[PDB]
Amino acid sequence: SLRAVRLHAKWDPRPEFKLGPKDIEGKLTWLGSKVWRYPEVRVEEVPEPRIEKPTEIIIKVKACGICGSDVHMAQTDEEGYILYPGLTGFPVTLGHEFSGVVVEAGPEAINRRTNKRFEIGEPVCAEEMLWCGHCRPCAEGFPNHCENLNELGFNVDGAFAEYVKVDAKYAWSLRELEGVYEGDRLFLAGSLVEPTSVAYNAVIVRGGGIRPGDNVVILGGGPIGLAAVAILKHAGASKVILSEPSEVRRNLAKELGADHVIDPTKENFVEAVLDYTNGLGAKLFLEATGVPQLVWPQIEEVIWRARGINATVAIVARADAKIPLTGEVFQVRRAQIVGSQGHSGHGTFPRVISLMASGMDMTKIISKTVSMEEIPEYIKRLQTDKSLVKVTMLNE
Amino acid sequence: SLRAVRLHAKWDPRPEFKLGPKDIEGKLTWLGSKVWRYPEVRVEEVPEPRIEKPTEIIIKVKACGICGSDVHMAQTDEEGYILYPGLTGFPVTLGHEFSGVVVEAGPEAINRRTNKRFEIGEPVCAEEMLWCGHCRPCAEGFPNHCENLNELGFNVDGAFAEYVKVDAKYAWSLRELEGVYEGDRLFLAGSLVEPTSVAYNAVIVRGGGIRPGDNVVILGGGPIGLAAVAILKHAGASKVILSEPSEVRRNLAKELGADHVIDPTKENFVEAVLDYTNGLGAKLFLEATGVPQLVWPQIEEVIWRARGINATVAIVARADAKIPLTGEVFQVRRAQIVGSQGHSGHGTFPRVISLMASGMDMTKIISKTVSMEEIPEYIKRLQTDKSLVKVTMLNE
Amino acid sequence: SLRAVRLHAKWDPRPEFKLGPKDIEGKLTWLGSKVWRYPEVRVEEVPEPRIEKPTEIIIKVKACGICGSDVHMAQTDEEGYILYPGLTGFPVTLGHEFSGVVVEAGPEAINRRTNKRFEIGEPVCAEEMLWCGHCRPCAEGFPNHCENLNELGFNVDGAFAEYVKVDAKYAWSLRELEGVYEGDRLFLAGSLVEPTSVAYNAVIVRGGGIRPGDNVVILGGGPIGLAAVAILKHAGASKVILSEPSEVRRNLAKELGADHVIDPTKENFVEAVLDYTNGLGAKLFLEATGVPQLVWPQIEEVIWRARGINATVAIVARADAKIPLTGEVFQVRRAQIVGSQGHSGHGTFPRVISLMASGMDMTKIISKTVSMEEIPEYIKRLQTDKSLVKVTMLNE
Amino acid sequence: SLRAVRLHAKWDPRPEFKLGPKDIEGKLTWLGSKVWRYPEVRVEEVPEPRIEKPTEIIIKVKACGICGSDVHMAQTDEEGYILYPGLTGFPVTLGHEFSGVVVEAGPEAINRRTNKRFEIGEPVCAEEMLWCGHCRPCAEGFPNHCENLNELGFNVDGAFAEYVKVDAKYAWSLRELEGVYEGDRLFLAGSLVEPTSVAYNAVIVRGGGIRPGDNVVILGGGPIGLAAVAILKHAGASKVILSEPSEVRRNLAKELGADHVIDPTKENFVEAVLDYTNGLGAKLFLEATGVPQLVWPQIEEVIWRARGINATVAIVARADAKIPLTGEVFQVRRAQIVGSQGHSGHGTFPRVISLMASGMDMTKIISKTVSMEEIPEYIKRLQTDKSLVKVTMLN
Ligand SMILES: [Cl-]
Ligand SMILES: [Cl-]
Ligand SMILES: [Cl-]
Ligand SMILES: [Cl-]
Repeated sequence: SLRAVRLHAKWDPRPEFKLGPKDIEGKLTWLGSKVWRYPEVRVEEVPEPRIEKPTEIIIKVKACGICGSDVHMAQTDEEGYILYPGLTGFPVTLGHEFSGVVVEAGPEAINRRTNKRFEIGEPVCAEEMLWCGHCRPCAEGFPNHCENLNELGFNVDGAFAEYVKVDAKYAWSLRELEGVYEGDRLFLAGSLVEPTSVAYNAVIVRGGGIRPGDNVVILGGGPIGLAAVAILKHAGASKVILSEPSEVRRNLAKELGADHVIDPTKENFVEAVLDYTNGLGAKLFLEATGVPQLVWPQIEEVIWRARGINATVAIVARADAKIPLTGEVFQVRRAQIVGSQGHSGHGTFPRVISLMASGMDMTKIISKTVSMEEIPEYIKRLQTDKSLVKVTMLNE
Repeated sequence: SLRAVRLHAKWDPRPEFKLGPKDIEGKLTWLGSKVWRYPEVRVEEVPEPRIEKPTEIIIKVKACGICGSDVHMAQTDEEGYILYPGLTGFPVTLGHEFSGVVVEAGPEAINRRTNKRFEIGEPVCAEEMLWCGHCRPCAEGFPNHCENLNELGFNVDGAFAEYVKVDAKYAWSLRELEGVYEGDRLFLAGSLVEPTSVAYNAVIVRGGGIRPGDNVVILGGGPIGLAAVAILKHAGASKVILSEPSEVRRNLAKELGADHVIDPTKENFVEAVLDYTNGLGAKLFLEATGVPQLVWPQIEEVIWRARGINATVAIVARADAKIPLTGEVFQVRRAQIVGSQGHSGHGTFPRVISLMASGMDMTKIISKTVSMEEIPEYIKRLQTDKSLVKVTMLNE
Repeated sequence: SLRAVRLHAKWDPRPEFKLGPKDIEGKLTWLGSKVWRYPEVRVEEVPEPRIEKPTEIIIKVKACGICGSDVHMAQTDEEGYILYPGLTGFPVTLGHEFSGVVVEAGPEAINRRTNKRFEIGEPVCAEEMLWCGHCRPCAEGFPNHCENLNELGFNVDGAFAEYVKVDAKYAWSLRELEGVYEGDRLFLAGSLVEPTSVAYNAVIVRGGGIRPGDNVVILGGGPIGLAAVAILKHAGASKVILSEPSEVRRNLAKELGADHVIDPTKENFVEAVLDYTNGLGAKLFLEATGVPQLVWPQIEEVIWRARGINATVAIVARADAKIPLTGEVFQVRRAQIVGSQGHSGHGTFPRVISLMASGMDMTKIISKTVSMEEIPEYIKRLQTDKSLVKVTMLNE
Repeated sequence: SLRAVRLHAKWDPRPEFKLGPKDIEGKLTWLGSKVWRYPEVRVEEVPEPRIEKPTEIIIKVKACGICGSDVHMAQTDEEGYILYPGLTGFPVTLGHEFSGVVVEAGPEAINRRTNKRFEIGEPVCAEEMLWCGHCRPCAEGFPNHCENLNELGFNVDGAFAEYVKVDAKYAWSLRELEGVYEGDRLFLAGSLVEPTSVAYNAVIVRGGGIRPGDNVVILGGGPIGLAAVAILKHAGASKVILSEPSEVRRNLAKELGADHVIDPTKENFVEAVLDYTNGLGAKLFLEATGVPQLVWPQIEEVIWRARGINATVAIVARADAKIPLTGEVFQVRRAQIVGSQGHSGHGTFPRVISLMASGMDMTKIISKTVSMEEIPEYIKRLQTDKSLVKVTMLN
């Protein structure tokens, strides 16, 4: 009587593949696209989750967003290999951008909000990055770089399901959203915390944030770029400029508070940015396109010509191609480059929840809510349908 | 014949006064209240100001705010000594929270906006702290701690006048406000940059700012406290709480975006702060009351009982009394105390200006605009009339 | 049969005491000195340690330092109450400054050095703050402020024993000391990591550290002050100045790299600090006396009169009395005050270990090594014998 | 009659050169190597310097080091153009790494040591970046990015001379070295403050410094790389590793505190770095080779494979070639890249001076001291003679 969206695939590695040190033959690899072949995504029966450890909770799922990584796990190259390049342990229940209600909690399952055992009925979201808590990075406070990481919806059953079990240490209360987001809207808001927290980690934690009055430039208007728009407007950016080919995304960015939006295929990016900032340029650039080798010369030209100094370029999207870095630009303009990944640690989750509670409405980016049954359809449709910004499962 | 509001007093020191290392007999002291007696303040004739160095500009003053410092220079204790404790060189033209248009400029009088000589007609405000730019603190980037400081409206003629001369290096363009603040409102906003920058230096630079989603508590709802409300809400504070006995001030705080206001004479500050923040407390406390010895226990008790950690207390008001500091509170809650002084350096002035341009309207705090002729009267009135938040000279 | 040094006391609270929210009647309090009476320390037989969770290890103790807190747990006021004011769960095996060798490890007991299960024979030291890993402060990377804290040698059986059981996540490898420190000296050095890490957390992590060339002033030459001398010299402090009335501690400070030592009882602290620093003062002051209310005026006078700015006062010692803080001093000299506690997180332990491995030898401070049997005697003797800087249990 | 080492060159631009917005035809350009041609360096007679501003001082030069910049200003490509690519106003007296004694000071010429007028006899060094103090970068505390810069020994007469004149605000006392550095050595140490401060800015200010116990890796063992070695050893680095093809420089690095040296042409840099750090790698990498495009893939490999995280790569050498940056490496290892230039601001000069006073002896890197007359010869010789690490004029 229980059902979830699951991905099955054939372990059939490419000839260059050698089993990685943390890979498990036939079951788990750190290099998905080298190994897993002919992915199939279907709704299927699953056994009931059960509390195995005293710190575990079982959440009844209300909403779950489809990530671009979900699309890439289910999509193939010409040879039938998945596009998704990273950690994958199939078969798995997909979905990691979620919220729901706690329906069961082991005796040691603590809610950080109360520092007491999780109570039935608590609305929660959870982290996708399942950090171990004991390794050297975790012990220094850097869980996004855990040496023993697992990933919800990648190799641990996720949340395109009726129920999902996770350790309490990954769950965060949505109680603050109550009476700000009525009914289902609370859970929609909750399901956007993970991708907003990716953006938050990138611009606030790794980026170093801004002083109010600073300008920022975001490249890429997907979910992460869009969350950056809202976050940095809320952080007090005087000008928030987003560069993005897609019109629906540029329009969304305006709803989220972008002061200017650029279509880089029809406008000169460099000139628009300099004009918009009166030659000052920006304190922070967020590279969220995934084509940094293509946008990098433009970013450098702004940094070079701008009168502002101390610019940070935060790289959050994944790409393979090399970046054409001109050392001199960063020397002469007192600028720097940081990489970002993940959404865990640093109190990022709770601050994003508080920020949502205090008015920051990300639910605007949800193009469509759908039933669990329609999720396989939309996962496939997102391979080509550029009009869809964010599709969210909603259990009604 | 030009006129300005000038203050005169007698050099007649208290018995404890010994001439300071940088004091000049009869003319200048760093210990104003120990020295200056029976102050008189009036509109009087002044000679034309003039370019005397190639770096100088002359500004036709459009607006100048009365600071509590001006009130304290003209108010005496029961023995006739001025209340203002710091650097004072009388007689002087008063006024240092001001804006106007440039009407003359030396050949080396550079506008930072263009890196070119100031244009006649350029709307500007200026810093009150006249840093030297060559001492060790200045050379390290800390001009609020200049070893050879002079102060506009304290020992150098100021801006309650028709015209004021200042070095171009102190002046900042208000061009960004054009077509956002129309007419006199541009100069009213310009005149609020200095006090707003004192707040900004205290909460962003010294206090270290906040991450969006943090809570903040401001104690004292004078101009500095009110600026801090607006600045920290603009920086994305989830809850901004202001504590101030005065109702007019609390209501203005709401208008500037404070989420909760506390009258500490009628309500329990500690319980209200804890109840408003759901037991989390705040990342930042601004002590802007000047009675730190009275509010310190309440601050400490919040920090102690609050579950939030890493709280910073920023001390911006000048008080003479010992603060009853409990070390253990700061050790156990991982908290710290920073002092703050002034408004110069760190690109505060230009950020405050861009922030106002982007929507942060501080002009809401202006209780009254008056003519130059009325300024002595209002400086007197402000000794007792606590309903007036900010009174501003407006040259029409 | 195994033996250990255990403290027994009577649950007999002062009239003012009310049971704390986390206290357990008859067993555990957060307020030791308000509750525990007539303490007695004895070597007694103990049950064999057991791996009960798969993450635990058992360590054969080689060395354990007597802390001042150990002395204070077994010392009483006139009415028989213990002097130690903090968390205490009696009876308990004392000892928390220790090293030894792994003799057993559970299946999931991971050594951070290798990211593999601990090997039998691995030399280790361990943290005393037993942080939970899951509360909000832990999840934000601040484990010294853990909401569910236990404490080794306070309410969890400690290391004045032949064997001690701890979770693997508190243990740190001493491999790097092999061939630098021969035989027992390796374990002696290991036993000093905890107090050295308290100093390290106080001056590097909380204090913010220094830039090479900065001056530092340390008040108090107990083991914490002595570690700070060593750390801050290794950190590139141009001048390290220690103030301590005990001659033996001043000579130890010189041995650890202090450039100047001050006997405050026979010398003028303020003038001596100002003379030695050529009027510059210091970037960092470490208050490690426990009498911050006696030394504060002198610290404030140096900060005030010094030409340097941006001084930090870090408070590490526990004191009860209020500090007479003059806000103005901190405002005018751009100075700050941070509290510090604990030694966990931030990678402090392993960096302290690497530092020792590269030449920083703290074993110079060990006055005497003694057998387990002699420990109760020395805990008593340390109440009055000030010649003993550090006394360490050595098992052979 | 006074003399100084001066460089004369011809204004004769490359065809692709257009006069820059701040250039002065025949006199000053921001692009030296696009304009100046057939440089000649000679000792010649100069007028006596004169206090022209109340804030100026006049310094009797005691020591001046030759910078790689002086070499590239007097070195040419095959078509006769200077190798130096930046701001140059010729003719000029060369030399900008100097110390000496104040012999005349204007009425407003304040010594930061005293906050009073400089007095005759004060040993000083001075900054080379003549920052304006008033532009927005200067106003914000960032004078290495001054919008109105002048440069001593580039377009303002420098210190390969018996005397040099500078604004008091660029000058820093060497009082603290008295008693520690005996005789001429005080002035040798002073002359090394500017290049040492370049390294300090790069590793402490821009690089963010380190926590004691951290490891560091320096690539390039020129004067900047070698100062970084001493600075970071003094900062408490548990392992200081320097990679450098030159044997003389590797040997100097060990004298300066390096725990390990690597010859990358005869050893595997990646494997050596991981071995010496027991797989943990480094907190900070200083790219001071000027060939970042050749060493970069090796840095990325150490960072990728090391178990340490939060690594910073600080790029201080000037190069032209693009860097093959792999973004994924910095994302997955939580690492970052910072650029650095200059030596001004942030209290770096006075800290470097205090550091030298407390025991950091940079004077070891001086290969040879020469008289003013031999400077032009050594400026030429340094084009080819790689065994000379640092050559210093001693008056
Ligand atoms: Cl992290
Ligand atoms: Cl400052
Ligand atoms: Cl902590
Ligand atoms: Cl700079």
